[PDB]
Amino acid sequence: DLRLHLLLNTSVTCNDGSPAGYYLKESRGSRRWLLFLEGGWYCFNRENCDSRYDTMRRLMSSRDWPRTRTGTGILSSQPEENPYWWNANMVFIPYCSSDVWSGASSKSEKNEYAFMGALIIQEVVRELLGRGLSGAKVLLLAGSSAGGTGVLLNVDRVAEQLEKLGYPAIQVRGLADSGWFLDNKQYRHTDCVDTITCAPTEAIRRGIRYWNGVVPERCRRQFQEGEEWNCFFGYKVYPTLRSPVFVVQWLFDEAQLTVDNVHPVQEGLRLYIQNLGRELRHTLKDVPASFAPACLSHEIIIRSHWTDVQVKGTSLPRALHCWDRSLHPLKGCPVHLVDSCPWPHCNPSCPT
Ligand SMILES: c1cc2c(cc1CNC[C@H]1CCCO1)OCO2
Ligand SMILES: c1cc2c(cc1CNC[C@H]1CCCO1)OCO2
Ligand SMILES: *[C@@H]1O[C@H](CO)[C@@H](O)[C@H](O)[C@H]1NC(C)=O
Repeated sequence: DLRLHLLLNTSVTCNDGSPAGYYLKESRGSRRWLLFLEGGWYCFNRENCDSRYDTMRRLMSSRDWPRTRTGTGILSSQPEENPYWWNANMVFIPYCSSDVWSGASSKSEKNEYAFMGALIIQEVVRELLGRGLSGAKVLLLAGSSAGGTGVLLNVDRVAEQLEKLGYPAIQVRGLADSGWFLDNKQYRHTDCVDTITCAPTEAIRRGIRYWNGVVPERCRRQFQEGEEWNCFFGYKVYPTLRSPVFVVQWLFDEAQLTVDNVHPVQEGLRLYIQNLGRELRHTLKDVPASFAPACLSHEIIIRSHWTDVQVKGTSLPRALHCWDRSLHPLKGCPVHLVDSCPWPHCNPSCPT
């Protein structure tokens, strides 16, 4: 069980002004720290945030959070469930900012909601340094779905923060799960007039203005004012990052298919699905630490059965261990694992 701590800095809040927080399980014999970012879509204007507050309120408020959470998958402390990092210090950061972890804006006379995702991460890191993170050797910032995109937006800022605070020896790394999306041609098209018809490029462009969203500085300098939405797409922001980042992405991600307006498959949709797999594989060709199986799924690293899927005979926990060794090619210990077969579930280890 990981135990809830609400932030001591009361100015760093969830959407409705309640304090943000983190769940922690310490491992006093370890200098490894895992900080995991929760996912769960986003909201980008007053009307769709109001709807989210009625039926997805745990993603906008700490008012109803439980005192404890059980660690699962990569957050499990049992080697049977977590062969990779079972002895690490474990941190789960709830997603209560609805901003893909990018926002830096308080609730005020002109803002009904606070969007503070980028500042929540910074304050969690700060308060953990007084609870043992000062003695760390490695801090892995991990996350799933919107939290995986959050890793890409924030990992270099965590590295800069620790350097400026006087801890240049802590090695900061990223693990982005199911947060590597394509701004591709959709299978059917709708102009952006409301929540469900607005493609991610248009929704994120509006969201950044609504959230006062923040992107990594080198990527911001490339795309410049008005074009910061480009940095929410992994294949565009990843080449600007300095920290080591491992990319986990299903080739036929269900959330990608949803935003592509895809749900007996005839030729047009067969060609569309096969081309998506090819394009995703192409964007990962020069990513040296990656795990990309040919399955229709979404998220993996905090699932209890995350040990089951394999690419070319190698599991995800093994690939992460091989990554650790490479950051001290390795015989029998690969770090780049991308399926080549062209249809969902052509890999027999795909989750059922
Ligand atoms: C009031 C103002 C709001 C809001 C929601 C509220 C309702 N009260 C929420 C409090 C009770 C428990 C912790 O926060 O959403 C944005 O502005
Ligand atoms: C998240 C973050 C993104 C993104 C796309 C997503 C996916 N969320 C939208 C889906 C969730 C469930 C139904 O619509 O584009 C780049 O940043
Ligand atoms: C609390 O957080 C805000 C927002 O980042 C920051 O400006 C302020 O300095 C923080 N206060 C303390 C005491 O850390």
